[PDB]
Amino acid sequence: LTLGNTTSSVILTNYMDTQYYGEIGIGTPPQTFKVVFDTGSSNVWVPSSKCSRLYTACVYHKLFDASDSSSYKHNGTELTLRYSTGTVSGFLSQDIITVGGITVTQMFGEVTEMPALPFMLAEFDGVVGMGFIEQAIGRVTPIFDNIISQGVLKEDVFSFYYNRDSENSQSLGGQIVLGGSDPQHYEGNFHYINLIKTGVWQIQMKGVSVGSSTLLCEDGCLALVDTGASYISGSTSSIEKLMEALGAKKRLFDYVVKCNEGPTLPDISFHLGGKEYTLTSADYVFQESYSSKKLCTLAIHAMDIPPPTGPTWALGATFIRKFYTEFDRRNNRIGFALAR
Ligand SMILES: CC[C@H](C[C@H](O)[C@@H](N)CN1CC(=O)N(c2ccccc2Cl)CC1(C)C)C(=O)N[C@@H]1[C@@H]2C[C@@H]3C[C@H]1C[C@@](O)(C3)C2
Ligand SMILES: *[C@@H]1O[C@H](CO)[C@@H](O)[C@H](O)[C@H]1NC(C)=O
Repeated sequence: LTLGNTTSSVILTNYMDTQYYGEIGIGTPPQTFKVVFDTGSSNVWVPSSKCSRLYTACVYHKLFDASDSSSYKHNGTELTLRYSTGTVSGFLSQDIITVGGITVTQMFGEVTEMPALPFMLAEFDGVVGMGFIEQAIGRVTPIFDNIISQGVLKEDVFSFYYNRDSENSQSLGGQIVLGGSDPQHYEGNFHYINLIKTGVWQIQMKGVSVGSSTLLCEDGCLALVDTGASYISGSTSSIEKLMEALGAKKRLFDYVVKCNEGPTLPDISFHLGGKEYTLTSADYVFQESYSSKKLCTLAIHAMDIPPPTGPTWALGATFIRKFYTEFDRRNNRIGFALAR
């Protein structure tokens, strides 16, 4: 592990509080793609020009076309990524990738099979996996590992800032710092929690409290910190119980309350390491109206994450929006600080 003197940032756009994505270029000359930087996974991929146009999701996204890149290097090994919420499939290629002004030779999936659900609902084209190599499919070095190798970054860490969605363009949607954190976007001190184990961005959670009565995760539980998840999530059975405590109605994909009931909802607290992380209802209610005649969705969802990573809660965009997040690969921990 060699360290340098550099920090790089990636400017993110915020689509509807649910997808935070930045721009990368692949190939010579660069082909640009909108991508999510996803700590829940470790593979890079973008849709391929070899994706059959019978996948409509391929009709509606940018396609990487190897035949137009002079730095491409073929490989071709089959690759399937089976996330908890959908799957993609294709084959591995290598090309040069530009991210935050850093150029790195990276092996990545060209995706030729991309389901309309969920992918038709993606504003982004691809994914940049930010997790450990232990979780990379095909044993492919993740992009951050390859950048670390160049010995240019000041610290073996990266940090996420997710903004609250603005209508006004001079609000940046968010920011990733590779090799550091950005003190403009947090205040107070970081508090850290150790990873249970290297290989996964998952920490122990000591309790989940709702208001001043209800207690979940009473004996302890897992918290995956997932920058590529829209929401905070829990196991179906946990969320069943959290939602009971809030007076919420279950639908197929989400929970809702009558919009007028939203601001009366208690705080929700997450006990991580030394500290309680508290969200008020404004942090977890999509308060689109104050009417009793309208439903408001909640940014806390049920999700069963498979083993071995699950069963687990996941702290996604709903959480990061309040808490500036640092991922420390040197010391295998995660730090949180109040975002600003
Ligand atoms: C362990 C949880 C982890 C979660 C996952 O990284 C998601 N956060 C990714 N998101 C899903 C999603 O649904 N997105 C989405 C959001 C809004 C609209 C449309 C879309 Cl497609 C965006 C992305 C970034 C693709 C995972 O399954 N990881 C899987 C990876 C890594 C490792 C653990 C799991 C099984 C593996 O075989 C090994 C592959
Ligand atoms: C793809 O990459 C792996 C990684 O070392 C390699 O062993 C394999 O032979 C490659 N396949 C081809 C056809 O280039």
